[PDB]
Amino acid sequence: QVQLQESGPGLVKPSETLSVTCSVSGDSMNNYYWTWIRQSPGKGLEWIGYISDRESATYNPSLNSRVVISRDTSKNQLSLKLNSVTPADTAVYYCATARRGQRIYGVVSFGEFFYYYSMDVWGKGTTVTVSSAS
Amino acid sequence: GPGQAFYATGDIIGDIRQAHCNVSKATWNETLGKVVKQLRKHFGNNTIIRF
Amino acid sequence: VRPLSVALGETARISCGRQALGSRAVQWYQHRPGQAPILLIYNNQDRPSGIPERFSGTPDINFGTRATLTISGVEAGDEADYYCHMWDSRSGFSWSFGGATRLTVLGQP
Amino acid sequence: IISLWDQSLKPCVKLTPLCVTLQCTNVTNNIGELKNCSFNMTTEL
Amino acid sequence: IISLWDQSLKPCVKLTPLCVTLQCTNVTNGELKNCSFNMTTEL
Ligand SMILES: *[C@@H]1O[C@H](CO)[C@@H](O[C@@H]2O[C@H](CO)[C@@H](O[C@@H]3O[C@H](CO)[C@@H](O)[C@H](O[C@H]4O[C@H](CO)[C@@H](O)[C@H](O)[C@@H]4O)[C@@H]3O)[C@H](O)[C@H]2NC(C)=O)[C@H](O)[C@H]1NC(C)=O
Ligand SMILES: *[C@@H]1O[C@H](CO)[C@@H](O[C@@H]2O[C@H](CO)[C@@H](O)[C@H](O)[C@H]2NC(C)=O)[C@H](O)[C@H]1NC(C)=O
Ligand SMILES: *[C@@H]1O[C@H](CO)[C@@H](O[C@@H]2O[C@H](CO)[C@@H](O)[C@H](O)[C@H]2NC(C)=O)[C@H](O)[C@H]1NC(C)=O
Ligand SMILES: *[C@@H]1O[C@H](CO)[C@@H](O[C@@H]2O[C@H](CO)[C@@H](O)[C@H](O)[C@H]2NC(C)=O)[C@H](O)[C@H]1NC(C)=O
Ligand SMILES: *[C@@H]1O[C@H](CO)[C@@H](O[C@@H]2O[C@H](CO)[C@@H](O)[C@H](O)[C@H]2NC(C)=O)[C@H](O)[C@H]1NC(C)=O
Ligand SMILES: *[C@@H]1O[C@H](CO)[C@@H](O)[C@H](O)[C@H]1NC(C)=O
Ligand SMILES: *[C@@H]1O[C@H](CO)[C@@H](O)[C@H](O)[C@H]1NC(C)=O
Ligand SMILES: *[C@@H]1O[C@H](CO)[C@@H](O)[C@H](O)[C@H]1NC(C)=O
Repeated sequence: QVQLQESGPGLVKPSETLSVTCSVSGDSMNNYYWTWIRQSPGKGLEWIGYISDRESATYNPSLNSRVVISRDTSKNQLSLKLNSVTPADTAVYYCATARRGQRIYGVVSFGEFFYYYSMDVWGKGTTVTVSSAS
Repeated sequence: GPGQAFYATGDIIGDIRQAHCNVSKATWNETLGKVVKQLRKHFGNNTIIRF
Repeated sequence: VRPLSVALGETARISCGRQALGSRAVQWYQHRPGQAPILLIYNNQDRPSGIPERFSGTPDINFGTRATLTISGVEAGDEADYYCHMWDSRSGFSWSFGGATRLTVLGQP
Repeated sequence: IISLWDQSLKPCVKLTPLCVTLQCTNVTNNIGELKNCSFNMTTEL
Repeated sequence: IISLWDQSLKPCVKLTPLCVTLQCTNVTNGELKNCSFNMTTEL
């Protein structure tokens, strides 16, 4: 059971940093890849980006890269930091795996292929409110 | 123009790819062996030849 | 969003919005309202284990048919979100997951 | 062969109006050899 | 006859500039249309 526990403050004010973790258990952390996936009420699922073994966090052009994602191997958790929380950040934040799928339509010599990202196991998510309420 | 039309290129349907020529490596190697043999016979008897 | 009304039984066809510009590799998801979603069909033919046979993928013939999801004998468990995440080569990296469509089964005893 | 090729090319369509300012872009959405060129051309009229 | 017609049509005047938007109205009175249009002069 790879259960992706996530815990956040739950209360946040505009223009500050949000912190939600992604605890991994039941399976190792070097075998596969994990990412972050969110969802806003009234909108479809939104994706914070993806982090792979090389740790070069490929961020979201649709989120201005105003988000900070990382991971820690000691505590065995995936790290997501949301600095400068926008008032639109009232959303649920899941946690996702990342299968480095290979989709080749030509030859491999000429780079006539591309990688498609497959997701298999997802988390449960927590909802946060960004306002003066606390 | 009047009574004038040029055939342009339309959208390339499917993935954008490139023309490619496939030569069996074995056939090419064996034919290169035959040519290099005659080349060595033409130029001396047996000499270093780099294609 | 596209609310689809489908009678119980028989067959249902779910086609998504984005056109298959070039060869496509679609991903279909099941976002039940409230709980965590799952994946149904990937690589346009490969359906992962733990999925009922009532959902069949759409093989690619390099053209023609779009990214269609087939429902064979809908039941009470299919009231959820269908997501067409298509990796068309022409559109480059499919960073976006696309929109959302909802099926709301009618004629349900 | 030169004469035959030239003769078979004489009656076909001449492309002197193709010389024009080509406002041209790329076709590869992500990471040339395929240039989407938009330009002006004289129609029938 | 085809070849004769072709060869004699060659040296005479080509009318490629006649293709233009003919602003044409009904002649004073169909079968006859009074058209005013544009033409390139010597210059
Ligand atoms: C000459 O060049 C090389 C010499 O080794 C080699 O190229 C092959 O070209 C074909 C295309 O003509 C490639 O075909 C693809 O291979 C992948 C492999 O996973 C398939 O997935 C592709 O499937 C197609 O059809 C699917 C269903 O509609 C689509 O979803 C998909 O996008 C594709 O359109 C497709 O078959 C092939 O990979 C290469 N390389 C090899 C090793 O075969 C070939 O010998 C020659 N190529 C020619 C004659 O085009
Ligand atoms: C090259 O550019 C043209 C013009 O943008 C593309 O054709 C148009 O595409 C739009 C959609 O993006 C259509 O609404 C138009 O009807 C198309 N034609 C015209 C006359 O504008 C064309 O697809 C591009 N080619 C490639 C391969 O990128
Ligand atoms: C084709 O002809 C049109 C005629 O209008 C050109 O349009 C103008 O282009 C300039 C830039 O070159 C713009 O500043 C104008 O506003 C355009 N006018 C209109 C009404 O669109 C167009 O540029 C020409 N294209 C080419 C390739 O030369
Ligand atoms: C076709 O139209 C032309 C232009 O209106 C006519 O010629 C002109 O007729 C006016 C009188 O209506 C004269 O004052 C002009 O001098 C004429 N020529 C020019 C250069 O305008 C012409 O007669 C019309 N043909 C018919 C048969 O209707
Ligand atoms: C020949 O070319 C002239 C170029 O100006 C055309 O003149 C214009 O015609 C439109 C109607 O088609 C008028 O609204 C403009 O005011 C005209 N401009 C001027 C400066 O006169 C003329 O129409 C063309 N010939 C024909 C018969 O269409
Ligand atoms: C060329 O194509 C034919 C089939 O048309 C095939 O039998 C042959 O092996 C091909 N040759 C190479 C070198 O791929
Ligand atoms: C696109 O056009 C630019 C010039 O505007 C050119 O330098 C470039 O090579 C073209 N192709 C790509 C892949 O960017
Ligand atoms: C005017 O011209 C048109 C051209 O089609 C013709 O049909 C019509 O009979 C003419 N006269 C009138 C009175 O409209």
